[PDB]
Amino acid sequence: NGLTGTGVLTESNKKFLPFQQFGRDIADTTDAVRDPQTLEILDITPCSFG
Amino acid sequence: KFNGLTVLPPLLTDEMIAQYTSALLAGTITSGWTFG
Ligand SMILES: *[C@@H]1O[C@H](CO)[C@@H](O[C@@H]2O[C@H](CO)[C@@H](O)[C@H](O)[C@H]2NC(C)=O)[C@H](O)[C@H]1NC(C)=O
Repeated sequence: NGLTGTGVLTESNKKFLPFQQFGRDIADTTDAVRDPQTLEILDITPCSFG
Repeated sequence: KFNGLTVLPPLLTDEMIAQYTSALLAGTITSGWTFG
């Protein structure tokens, strides 16, 4: 829904208040997005590199 | 911790350093300055 990024999706146990869209921790690093269809919180992990 | 940068682990683990310190301490208890 307009927020683009790259990574791997997974399930998350964090709980959102009924009005937020997506969370973050620091420095504009998205860490939790909820799909509008399911209203379930997901989680984003950067793809492995090295 | 992964945003475009990496952190490398140390070559010497903590256990090896503890073992070196124990060896030094036992040596200085028993022999003194002779083992240097
Ligand atoms: C999207 O919205 C639809 C409603 O149009 C949801 O469909 C309902 O889902 C609940 C939960 O399983 C059911 O109890 C209802 O019977 C469903 N109603 C209809 C008309 O389908 C749907 O669950 C929502 N999410 C997705 C992913 O489709």
